[PDB]
Amino acid sequence: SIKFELIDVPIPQGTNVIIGQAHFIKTVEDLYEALVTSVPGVKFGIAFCEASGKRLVRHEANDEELRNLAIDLCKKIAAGHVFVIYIRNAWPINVLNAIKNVPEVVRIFAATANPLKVIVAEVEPERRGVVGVVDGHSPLGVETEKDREERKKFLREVVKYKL
Amino acid sequence: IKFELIDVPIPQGTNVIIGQAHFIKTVEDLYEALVTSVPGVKFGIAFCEASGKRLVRHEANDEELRNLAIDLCKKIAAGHVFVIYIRNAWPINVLNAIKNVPEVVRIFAATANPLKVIVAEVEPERRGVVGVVDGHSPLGVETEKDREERKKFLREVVKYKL
Amino acid sequence: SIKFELIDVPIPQGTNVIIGQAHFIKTVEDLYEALVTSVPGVKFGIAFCEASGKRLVRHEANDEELRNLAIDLCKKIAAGHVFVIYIRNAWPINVLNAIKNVPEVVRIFAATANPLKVIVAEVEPERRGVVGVVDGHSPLGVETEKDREERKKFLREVVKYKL
Amino acid sequence: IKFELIDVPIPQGTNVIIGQAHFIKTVEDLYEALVTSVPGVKFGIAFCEASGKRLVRHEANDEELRNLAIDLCKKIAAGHVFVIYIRNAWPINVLNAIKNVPEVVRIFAATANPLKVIVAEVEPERRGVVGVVDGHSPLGVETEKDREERKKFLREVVKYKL
Amino acid sequence: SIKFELIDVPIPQGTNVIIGQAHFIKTVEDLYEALVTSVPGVKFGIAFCEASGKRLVRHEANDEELRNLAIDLCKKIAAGHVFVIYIRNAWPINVLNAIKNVPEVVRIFAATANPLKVIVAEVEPERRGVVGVVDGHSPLGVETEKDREERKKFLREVVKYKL
Amino acid sequence: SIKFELIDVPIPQGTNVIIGQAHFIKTVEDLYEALVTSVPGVKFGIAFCEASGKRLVRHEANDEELRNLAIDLCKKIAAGHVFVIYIRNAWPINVLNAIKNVPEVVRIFAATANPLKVIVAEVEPERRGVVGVVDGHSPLGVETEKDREERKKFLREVVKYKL
Ligand SMILES: Nc1ncnc2c1ncn2[C@@H]1O[C@H](COP(=O)(O)O)[C@@H](O)[C@H]1O
Ligand SMILES: Nc1ncnc2c1ncn2[C@@H]1O[C@H](COP(=O)(O)O)[C@@H](O)[C@H]1O
Ligand SMILES: Nc1ncnc2c1ncn2[C@@H]1O[C@H](COP(=O)(O)O)[C@@H](O)[C@H]1O
Ligand SMILES: Nc1ncnc2c1ncn2[C@@H]1O[C@H](COP(=O)(O)O)[C@@H](O)[C@H]1O
Ligand SMILES: Nc1ncnc2c1ncn2[C@@H]1O[C@H](COP(=O)(O)O)[C@@H](O)[C@H]1O
Ligand SMILES: Nc1ncnc2c1ncn2[C@@H]1O[C@H](COP(=O)(O)O)[C@@H](O)[C@H]1O
Repeated sequence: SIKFELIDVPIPQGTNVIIGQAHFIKTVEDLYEALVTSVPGVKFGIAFCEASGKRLVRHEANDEELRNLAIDLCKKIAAGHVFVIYIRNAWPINVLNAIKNVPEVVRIFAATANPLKVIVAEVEPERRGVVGVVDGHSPLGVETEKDREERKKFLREVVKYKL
Repeated sequence: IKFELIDVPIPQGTNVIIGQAHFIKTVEDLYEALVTSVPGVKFGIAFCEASGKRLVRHEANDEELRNLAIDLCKKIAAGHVFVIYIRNAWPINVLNAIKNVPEVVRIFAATANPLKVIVAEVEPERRGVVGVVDGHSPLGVETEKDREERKKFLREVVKYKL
Repeated sequence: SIKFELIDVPIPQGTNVIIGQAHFIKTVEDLYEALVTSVPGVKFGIAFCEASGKRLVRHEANDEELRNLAIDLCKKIAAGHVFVIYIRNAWPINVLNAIKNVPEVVRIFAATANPLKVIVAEVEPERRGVVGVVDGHSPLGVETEKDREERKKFLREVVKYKL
Repeated sequence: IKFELIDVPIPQGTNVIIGQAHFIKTVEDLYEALVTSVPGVKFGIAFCEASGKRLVRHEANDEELRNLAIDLCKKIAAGHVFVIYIRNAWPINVLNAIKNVPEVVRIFAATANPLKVIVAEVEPERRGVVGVVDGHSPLGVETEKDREERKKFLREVVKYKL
Repeated sequence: SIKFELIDVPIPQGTNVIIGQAHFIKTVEDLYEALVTSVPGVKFGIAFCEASGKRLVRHEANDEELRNLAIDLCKKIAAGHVFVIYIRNAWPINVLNAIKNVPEVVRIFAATANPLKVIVAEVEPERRGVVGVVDGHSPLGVETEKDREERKKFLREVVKYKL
Repeated sequence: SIKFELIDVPIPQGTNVIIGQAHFIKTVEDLYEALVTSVPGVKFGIAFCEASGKRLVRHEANDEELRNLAIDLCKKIAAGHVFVIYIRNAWPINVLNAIKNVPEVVRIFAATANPLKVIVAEVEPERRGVVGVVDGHSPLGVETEKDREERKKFLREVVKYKL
């Protein structure tokens, strides 16, 4: 029938993870390029589950810890055509549109540094796919106007992403 | 793992857009995407902050739509989900702008059809969207006559095609 | 309550399939145009599940084989606002970014020529949605340096997509 | 090489967008870009076919704007130039859609300011656009007070920013 | 002061030319990739005027005639950071959005198979820039409604780009 | 009638400049955001020639040197709706696609760190437009196979933008 499995995603402090689905072996080189040409100091590991042929986890990196995190999560999800990116010295918003526009990339499941689970379906031996993710925690309530003011201030005075 | 079905209310004249993003700036960037797309668009946006205070963050120029968006976020109750309700605009008027907001990771639905969201709860307070049910299944396959009728609809009625 | 079903996706040799979610009847015409204006000589079929009103599988094609493959998969998936595209004489990378930018298109579940299953949830009679896909097979191992050299060679000497 | 200046009329309530494209499908694709961007947009589009019959090709849902666009194409008289006049929409509502039309190669201007097009004629019937003059040169540099005033304009008046 | 020069662009039957401006040496590889990954049968030459360093016309191609056309036009325009693409077996609409989205690419001056001139300004020795182009001929008149019907028919029955 | 002027563009070592055309006052804020959200630690100045009303050079920056460079160039070009961006700690390729997709931006004339001139037409007092630019220098020759190997090596071993 269908077996659901939960995969916990380790996210060390200072990293962000991006998980998606693509196709074709060139994914690995195109994602390498999207990352290194987006932010000069970026440190990353990228791994991609080739789904046919030799069926290898394909990987590039300029940081060995991040390479191994990416590889290990691909091994655990173990679903054809999934890719995993771990990054330091850059935020997902710095690279996401580049990633969306890689022609091999078909969808992105998560971009986050929160506690994160991946929900995987195994339908037959060695046939697995991503069902969804659980990105952080459910809401505790609704923000107030003063909470709104606070987050506006955060964006303007702290991270300076807005004026 | 438990699955839950969330019914999505869609008042006449509105459309809903449901997706997933990350980072608090989501709500400001989605506000701008909408307001700069269509003059006179009316909307409510709500976004599930998934860490820290874990507050539903919201922007709107219509209070009915604000509160619909907030309600649905609370019902779905999945981290980093956003909901947009719109009036005086169609999803096609705004969707490419939304896709290109850097915080936005994925869109699950854009529609006015009867709609359900399928949510997985894996543990208390840890939920995610596993799909949507957008309207109903097919009743059959269109004929050449049906084709001619939808071609005329797009050219004579809504005038989106020549 | 919720029933999960598995739909097998036929893929004749020489074809690729792209499956996604959209909305609005204009989907069919816009995807037609996206395909035909991308690659001279592309052969395709496109079907879309209109999810209200007449609830007809809507379709366009320049190849009858591919039309019927697209229509048949839509009948089997049977989920509102899902679209299916079968292509010959073009690869998904040749058309995907065009498809992504169609304003009706909201998400793409798969683009592939691998063995492929679609996981569909039926929540009540006539109410179905796509939960995920199973694209090819789980990984057999992790790429070695030697395997990386072979992948690089393939991209440079065989398909000539990299220099 | 001779240079000519073409004055561009801009009626109150309109904006003009001038660029360069190629291939007859330009006009249909620009029509669709506009009509699917903003409900109730009013427009005229004209495009200079630069071979074959060399006819100005045009689409519109407003006759005043159609004819303005046609007139300007004739005055510029440069192969593969297009002109769009719009009402009930702003250029920012439609420009990204226009940029992404595959026939469109470049955009010279989007504005309601007084505007001139600079055209080079190299030989009879062989002309091209060499630039535009969009409004007037700067009178000075804004102060912090001026800054605060434009920030308030964008947040309190047009509400494009928070 | 400023010297204006007119460069005539040869366009052999069955080719199209794309002329633009970019920056950075990676332009040449990224444009190669944009072209070869857009249309399977595409034949092309691409040349780019490196504007500093060794200041070479940089080039890639899978067709030697087109390579030489591209190189020769770069030599004649002789303006820093200009690029030239000649293509067969594909139309500009098949590749243009990919080209626009190459991060090195800053503008496109022309995409056409019409009689074409490039207007170049030389301001000082070996300092040249593109002022504009003359793409085909000035209009002879305004199309009628029946002319409109004819071009609609062309798009629907002949090239089949619209329905 | 028409006077042509040549504006020299100062480019301190470590900076790049991007010059373009936009419209509407929101240009300044949207370009600010495009820059700051692209690369952590980017330093920039952005100036824009408001072309009606008060006709003020509008500006935003996180670095006073770069602000004044941007403002000064706008004063010298002195053409309505032109924008200038100077950046440190980021390359144009890191930000260009974001800039291209700002809805106010209509065209980009240059992105470079080379010697650069802007050609401005003055058609009457206070009425100026950008005609073109002269980005670096004319080519000295055509790339040999040996030169191509060196270019490839540079991209793979030095800047690591290609594999
Ligand atoms: N300054 C920032 N810039 C860009 N993205 C951020 C920033 N801070 C947090 N994020 C992203 O937004 C998510 C939620 O924010 P946080 O409140 O830090 O848990 C993080 O997991 C990051 O993926
Ligand atoms: N005129 C229109 N323009 C754009 N989108 C539309 C229009 N009419 C319907 N839609 C969208 O397409 C979906 C299906 O349409 P309907 O067949 O009218 O139920 C709706 O729920 C809307 O999201
Ligand atoms: N030469 C190619 N160009 C583009 N896409 C390809 C190519 N070869 C394979 N693919 C795609 O990548 C997927 C996996 O490749 P394969 O290893 O050939 O089974 C296929 O299912 C195709 O969708
Ligand atoms: N069937 C076509 N598909 C795509 N582009 C075309 C086609 N025919 C012509 N073009 C382009 O449109 C331009 C003008 O068309 P023509 O009427 O063939 O001179 C040509 O120079 C080509 O660049
Ligand atoms: N509210 C607005 N929304 C979008 N664009 C605008 C708006 N107001 C003015 N513009 C554009 O910006 C240009 C400069 O504005 P103004 O200062 O009002 O002359 C105009 O010619 C319009 O093209
Ligand atoms: N490492 C790099 N990454 C990105 N862009 C660069 C890099 N090096 C040079 N550039 C850009 O390409 C242009 C020409 O390069 P150069 O050969 O270094 O003078 C410069 O003016 C920069 O704008």
